[PDB]
Amino acid sequence: NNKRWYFTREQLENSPSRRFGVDPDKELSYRQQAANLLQDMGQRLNVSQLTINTAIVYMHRFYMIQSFTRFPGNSVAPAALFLAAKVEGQPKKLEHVIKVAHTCLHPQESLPDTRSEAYLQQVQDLVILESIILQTLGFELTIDHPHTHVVKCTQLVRASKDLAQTSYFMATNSLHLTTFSLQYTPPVVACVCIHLACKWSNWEIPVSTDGKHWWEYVDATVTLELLDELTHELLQILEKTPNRLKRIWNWR
Amino acid sequence: DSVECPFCDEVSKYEKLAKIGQGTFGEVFKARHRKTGQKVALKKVLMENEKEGFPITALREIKILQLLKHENVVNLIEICRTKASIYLVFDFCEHDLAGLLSNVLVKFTLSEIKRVMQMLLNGLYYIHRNKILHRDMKAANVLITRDGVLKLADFGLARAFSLPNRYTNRVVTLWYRPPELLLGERDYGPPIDLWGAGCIMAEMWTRSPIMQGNTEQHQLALISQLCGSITPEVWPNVDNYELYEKLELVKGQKRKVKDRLKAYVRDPYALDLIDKLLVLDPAQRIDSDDALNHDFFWSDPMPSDLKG
Ligand SMILES: CN(C)C(=O)c1cc2cnc(N[C@H]3CC[C@H](N)CC3)nc2n1C1CCCC1
Repeated sequence: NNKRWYFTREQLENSPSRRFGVDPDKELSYRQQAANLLQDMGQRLNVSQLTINTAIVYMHRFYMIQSFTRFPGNSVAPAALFLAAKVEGQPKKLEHVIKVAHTCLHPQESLPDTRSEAYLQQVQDLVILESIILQTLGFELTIDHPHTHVVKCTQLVRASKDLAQTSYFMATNSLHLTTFSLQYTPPVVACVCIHLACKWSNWEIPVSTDGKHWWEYVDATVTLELLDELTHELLQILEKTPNRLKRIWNWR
Repeated sequence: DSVECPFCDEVSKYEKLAKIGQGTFGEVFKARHRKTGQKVALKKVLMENEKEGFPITALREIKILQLLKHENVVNLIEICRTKASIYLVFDFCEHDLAGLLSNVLVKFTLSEIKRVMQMLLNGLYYIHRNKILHRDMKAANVLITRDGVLKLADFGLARAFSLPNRYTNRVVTLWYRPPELLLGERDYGPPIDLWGAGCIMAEMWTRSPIMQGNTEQHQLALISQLCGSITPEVWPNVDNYELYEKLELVKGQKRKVKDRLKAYVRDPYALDLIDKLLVLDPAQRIDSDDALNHDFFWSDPMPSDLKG
């Protein structure tokens, strides 16, 4: 179904992590930690933002089936990034992913010998974990990201380079900070990303000649009652993240 | 270790019946669903020397077979696990093109041959419009169901293409390989599969491949002995090729396309379409859209459903 990897607010409440004792707020912190580890490793492994975003969407869907208690975020993410890299045309070598994932999680520890018994186990553990990720996702590996719909929508509102970059910023951080990717379609999230970016930059797209708003031309199911509702949820958790809003704040 | 797996049922849900794949083309099984009896085909994802976890090529094949849902392309039901090893679950098409051609008991009428090439060109058109190259066009990869529906199969060597590309040159079997690949072209596209489509169309009347080369030089010589020598007047700007100065090939050949295939092919429109399919120049080779509009599929006898 097209309703397989999309959930309701009651579905997300009864997540598999909830059934093992993880609080609703404790689980969002676990997802945010994994995305930061995926971005940290991805920035070190020199993969595109698309690859990282695919591994994050894998992680978001992976814990809709599995629990954070049985699978820690520090273990699944290096295996999810290794899988997303191979799928997204930027394959990273297995011994390279473990190299970067080590100094990311253990900056002080030294990497064990490549011929040691412990190193050969985590090499097996990542492959085992990648196989479980594939099995968990049902081998559904194609991911649609809001970045494809943001560029297609900022072009037709004649937004400047600045506002289009801010809408792109809202997209990367919606995958880091919210479960929007588990409830709303990429065309809907892209509308939420552009709406908050416009509210942030005091940019106001006027109504077209047909009395139609700009979001109707992207997705008919998008309403202003929904846009303000989701841009409010995204903005709250953005206000909680340190140094995140400083990157898009106008100091002039 | 006994993991929760809702969206990946165990391959034990099917009951194996007989092997349909030996040696090079992996190990394939004809299977039967243990409840509905639906006939399927299972292919174990081979884990030979995969020091990089799950094979990147198995990822590419699975991703392609999930995008391509068409009446003339094989259907990926699902991907199953074991009690880790991975199986590909296909719908079972009983017959293949090569098996029917090499069987003297099987006979094709001109009307049925029109239907086979129309389903193959429609399948190639669908996969080309979906930005997918097959890169393994041959008679053994073309299957026909017991209902008479032709299916394109074996998308392992298949890759996506976009619009200076750097693609893989060691693709397609030697007997079905286009002249671009033999000359070492790494920027190729859809017409490489349409070249193999012409080698299949002629194979319908000859019951055997037409250019059975042994080496890469012997294949390029066989191509020139049938489709004329590789001339810059026939192939505008064939000059830039690395192997164009190092070819060592025949130079005074003239297109034996319609002459040598004249005995087996009786229809005038069929020979005219084969001539345009086996064109030396990729930019002048007929494509999937024009070939389906060719007068071969619109003159008597018209295409008919398959029964023999
Ligand atoms: C990559 N794979 C596994 C496929 O694309 C695929 C899906 C198939 C669905 N049904 C069949 N059935 C017959 C097997 C025996 C043959 N003589 C006639 C066809 N083969 C399929 N194949 C392969 C395996 C054999 C070569 C075609």
